[PDB]
Amino acid sequence: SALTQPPSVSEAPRRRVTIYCSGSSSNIGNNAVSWYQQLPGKSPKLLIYFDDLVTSGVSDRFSGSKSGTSASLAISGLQSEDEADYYCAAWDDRLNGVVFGGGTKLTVLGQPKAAPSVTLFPPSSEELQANKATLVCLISDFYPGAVTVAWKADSSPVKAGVETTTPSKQSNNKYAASSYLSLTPEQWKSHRSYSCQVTHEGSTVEKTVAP
Amino acid sequence: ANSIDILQEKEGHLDFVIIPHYTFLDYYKHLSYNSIYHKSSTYGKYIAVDAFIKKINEAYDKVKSKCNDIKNDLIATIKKLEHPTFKKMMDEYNTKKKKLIKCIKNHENDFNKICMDMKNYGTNLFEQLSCYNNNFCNTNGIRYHYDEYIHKLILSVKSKNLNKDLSDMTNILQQSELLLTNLNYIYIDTIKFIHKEMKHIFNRIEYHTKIINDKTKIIQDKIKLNIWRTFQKDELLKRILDMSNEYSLFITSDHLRQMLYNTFYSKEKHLNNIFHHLIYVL
Amino acid sequence: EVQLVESGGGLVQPGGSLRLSCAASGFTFNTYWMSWVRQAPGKGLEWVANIQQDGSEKDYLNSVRGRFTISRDNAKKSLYLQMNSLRAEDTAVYYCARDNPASAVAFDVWGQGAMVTVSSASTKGPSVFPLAPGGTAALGCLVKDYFPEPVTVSWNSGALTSGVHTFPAVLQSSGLYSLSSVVTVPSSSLGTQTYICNVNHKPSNTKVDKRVEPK
Repeated sequence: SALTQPPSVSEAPRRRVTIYCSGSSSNIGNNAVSWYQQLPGKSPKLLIYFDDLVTSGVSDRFSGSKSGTSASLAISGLQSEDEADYYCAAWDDRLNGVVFGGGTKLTVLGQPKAAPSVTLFPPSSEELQANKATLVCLISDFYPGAVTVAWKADSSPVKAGVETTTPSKQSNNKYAASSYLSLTPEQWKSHRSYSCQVTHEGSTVEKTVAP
Repeated sequence: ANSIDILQEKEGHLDFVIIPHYTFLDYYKHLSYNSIYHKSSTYGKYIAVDAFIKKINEAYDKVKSKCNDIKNDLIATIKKLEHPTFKKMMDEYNTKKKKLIKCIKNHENDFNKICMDMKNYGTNLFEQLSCYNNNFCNTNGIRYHYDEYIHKLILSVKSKNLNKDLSDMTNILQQSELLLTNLNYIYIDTIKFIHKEMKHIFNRIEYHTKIINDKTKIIQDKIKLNIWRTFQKDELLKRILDMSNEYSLFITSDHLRQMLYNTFYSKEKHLNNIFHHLIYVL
Repeated sequence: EVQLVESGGGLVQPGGSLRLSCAASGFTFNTYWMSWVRQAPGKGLEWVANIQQDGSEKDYLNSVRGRFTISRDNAKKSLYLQMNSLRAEDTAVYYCARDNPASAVAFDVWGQGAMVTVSSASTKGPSVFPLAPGGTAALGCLVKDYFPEPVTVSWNSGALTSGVHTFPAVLQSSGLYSLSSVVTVPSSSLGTQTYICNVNHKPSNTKVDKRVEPK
């Protein structure tokens, strides 16, 4: 991308963060730089424009600056609520179009560890009545955004039919993920207990279901 | 090209003003300031308002700078014409002046874009104006904005004798003309040109002086009717828009008048110098 | 107050055509430049097009010139993007935006976004199945094997509207999607409200309302 941003930046709360936007004389050097915040699952919003103007309604902790071919966004008195993706943009005279930066993910440090909330569902009345069967393991509110998922069938490891999502940022700064195990309705009836095992920060939360 | 004024306030310098844009930009500055001074809690917004207007002005000037190459070509032609073949030199002056005006008109869209931004920002501020009760909105914004932004300009104008400045210019034009006629050449054709230039500038000064005088009286009478009183919201917005119209019309002619006055006297030095050269050196 | 609402998204075949619309409200649409910005899933923002107040000036991203046309209708307060000769790289959420200040090229107002998918694969409606249940037992619906995204599931025709968890869908090794939406029922012990899941897959014109727990 014509504008270069750090992929990630991080800082503890109450402190000041900087996010650079490196461009060229055809874009940043000659044009007005805009800055945007995009919260997880939300549309972007404008923070800064005309290089250093703060859009009305935006907190005064957000500031902008530009000099030469590089621009920068500052966030002071950091809050975990500021965790989002930040983009810079500006017109480019050589391309006759807007060039966007690649974005920067902001990570606020010192967030307390949070254990996953796990819920395991067995195959439904329908689906079973419709010659199908799937196990749903819903995982939510784990702060360290990493989890390992294991599936068991009467304590025996399940190595086939498992599809797990990548963790996803919630509005509350924690993470969510889901794991699915597909089986034939004969397979669900042939076992006594099915287990979804979610490992997070060396600790394992377990949930079990029975036909 | 009918609403474009050209200024040459100092030797070797030239600028231009698209009169309706200056008025347009100025109008939305008064509207913005009136919108933030209506409530005491929005006073502090002035920093943001000043900073936005400054950005708009730089954006407008950057569009103007696109015609700098054509502009400096005209400037160097004026230097040659005013520092003594005349038909060829004057024909190159008219064509270069024509390129300047075509360059300005070829950026109207860029100019209008920046003007629409100022209008939208001012209107957005205007739309947020609120009252304790719409049957008796306060007029503190009108009073404060006038006292702090306008009154100094009205007093600066009243402290001048604009009509006497015109008589002084007319007398300079008449006496210099009578000089040419009782004379006795490259020095003559030159003096006739700068005199014709100073005459057009004078008519422009006279145009703006009349405006300033009318608006000076209009403003002072209208402001009295719009402060230390309340109005229904519809009427308040109407009076704010009316004041901002009067203010911008006053400020445009006042601004142009001063720049034209400087241009006139910058040219007079060339006139006077070429006269002193035709007499004491030749 | 100020609002921009997109419509016209869906699944298109490569080389096909699709038209996006944007209804504006709460401001004088005729006095602003308007824009389109897109974001491919999990990717960054990429500008698409700008259009002047009266439509006399239009600017486009290099890669969409000749194929896309931005247009407006100020009487209807509507913005348009006629997308022709669609390519797989055009797959993204398309945001309608207001460009103000236009001299700053700033997108100061954004819509909710319209999903556009350019694929040779065909639309598949989902098999929506209900999910059976600290004193707050939870449950929801299972939206199985659909294509493409998105799928919307509300609990408005139900309740607990604010306190739901709709999980992001999984992309299976079949190319199909599956998601689940659960709500942490606050009164859960043999006591509940008339909660219903409102799943509707628009590209497949599926509108299944599943009242998983009438109680």
